[PDB]
Amino acid sequence: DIMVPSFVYNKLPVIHFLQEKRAEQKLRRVLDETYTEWTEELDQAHVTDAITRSLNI
Amino acid sequence: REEEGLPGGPVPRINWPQEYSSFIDREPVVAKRIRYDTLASTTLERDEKQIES
Repeated sequence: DIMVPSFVYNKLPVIHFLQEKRAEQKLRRVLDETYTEWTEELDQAHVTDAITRSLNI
Repeated sequence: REEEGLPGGPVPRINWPQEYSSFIDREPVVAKRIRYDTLASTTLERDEKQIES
């Protein structure tokens, strides 16, 4: 009725602070894993060159 | 250009009357004319519906 309740009350602020940091840590890691991915596609000039060769030019 | 009617393919900026005088032998000049006249008579275009698909 008295003792355990008081010590639970004492624990609340630190646990709240640590869990807020843990949540921020998760969000930070989520952002850090994001990285714009640029793709490379076959240049059309080689297509235009193969087109020309096929013509027997 | 297609609406106007000009050749679809690129055309170089050449003056073949000068090239004939420059070169001694006609064979390379005639070959160049054949290549460019064939190039200017072809449409270097592909279907960018099928390509995108």
